[PDB]
Amino acid sequence: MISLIAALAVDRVIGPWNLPADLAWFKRNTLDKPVIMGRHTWESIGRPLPGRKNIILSSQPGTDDRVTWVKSVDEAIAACGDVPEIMVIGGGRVYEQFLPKAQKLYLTHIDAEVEGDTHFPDYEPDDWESVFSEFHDADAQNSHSYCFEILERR
Ligand SMILES: [Cl-]
Ligand SMILES: [Cl-]
Ligand SMILES: [Cl-]
Repeated sequence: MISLIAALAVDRVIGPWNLPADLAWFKRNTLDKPVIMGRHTWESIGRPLPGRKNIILSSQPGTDDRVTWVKSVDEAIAACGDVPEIMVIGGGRVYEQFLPKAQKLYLTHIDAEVEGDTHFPDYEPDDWESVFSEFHDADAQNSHSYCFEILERR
């Protein structure tokens, strides 16, 4: 099953905030699963995320034997093997091209106004069912209130 995970400020902007809570949610959901990423998230991460196979969806070749470089969506998939779930962690372009094959979304809705270049693709309500939502306040550690939600494609 293909699943997307993303943190969204208002307007579903993905790109400011300091959310340790969002990061332990991200970790708990991708640990021990393949994670499909875009070349820029790669360069911004800079090294393999531990505990996951890293597969990079890029047009030019890789320069890193530590991960899997894939030229397309179907090769992404194929590179993953026989696992119950594949996590799409981002790009905007990546999320856009995987949406149509996704069955689950894991979103962090951060109450925060921002001016960014990228958006999460628009998913359609009559298409997903919200099976989970959990609301949190800003705190000693997390600068903004946030909510965790999971949607399954109905
Ligand atoms: Cl760990
Ligand atoms: Cl949300
Ligand atoms: Cl919500």
